[PDB]
Amino acid sequence: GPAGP
Amino acid sequence: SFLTAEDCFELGKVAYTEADYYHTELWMEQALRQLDEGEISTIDKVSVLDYLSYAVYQQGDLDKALLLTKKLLELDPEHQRANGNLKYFEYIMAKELEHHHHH
Ligand SMILES: [Mg+2]
Repeated sequence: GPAGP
Repeated sequence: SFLTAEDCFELGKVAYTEADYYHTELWMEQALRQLDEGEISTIDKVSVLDYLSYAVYQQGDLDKALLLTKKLLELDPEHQRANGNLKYFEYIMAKELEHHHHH
């Protein structure tokens, strides 16, 4: 899971 | 016409909030290009890269998302989400390499 803003 | 880097960033954020990752990448890349050519602006490259990396990941372009994450970390080594993203991408890459070395 890559997190974004 | 002429949009400022901040204009592009704001448009990028509208696209991002609509889950339009195609237009997020276009606007954010334009903002980054204008910053890289030395436009004076209150937006920072790190926030632009944060949205851009996420948008590119959504598009399935993992190599580009990794590159953008590394670029972000060069500018802000302590960024929490980018550090998390990097460890994820490195895990995936380590898995792929492990696979190649057994086959
Ligand atoms: Mg793309």
